[PDB]
Amino acid sequence: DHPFTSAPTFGDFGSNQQAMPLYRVEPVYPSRALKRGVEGFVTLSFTIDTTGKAVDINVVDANPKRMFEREAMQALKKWKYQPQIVDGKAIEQPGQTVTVEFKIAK
Repeated sequence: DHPFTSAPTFGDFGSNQQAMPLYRVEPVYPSRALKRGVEGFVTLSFTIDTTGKAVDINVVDANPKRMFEREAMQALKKWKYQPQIVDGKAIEQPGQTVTVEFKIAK
């Protein structure tokens, strides 16, 4: 592919087993919290309906204070999941949780 002239910034990775959509492979990083300096985390417990619908958005734990929790919350919602059962990520899971550490840019 020959997209518009651009390049990546930093490196990212996700070892933890969480439910990731097909439009947002990762949570939307904030602007202020990014320049802050703290590296909290985002833990949201939601259920993926068999029809590929992410609902019951309920946070269990996150940053030490209003930082990346907002974006993480709104993200899980705005996110879009498709009902496609494939080796690794399937559907129908009333107990799906996504926990990822937020590291400030270098």
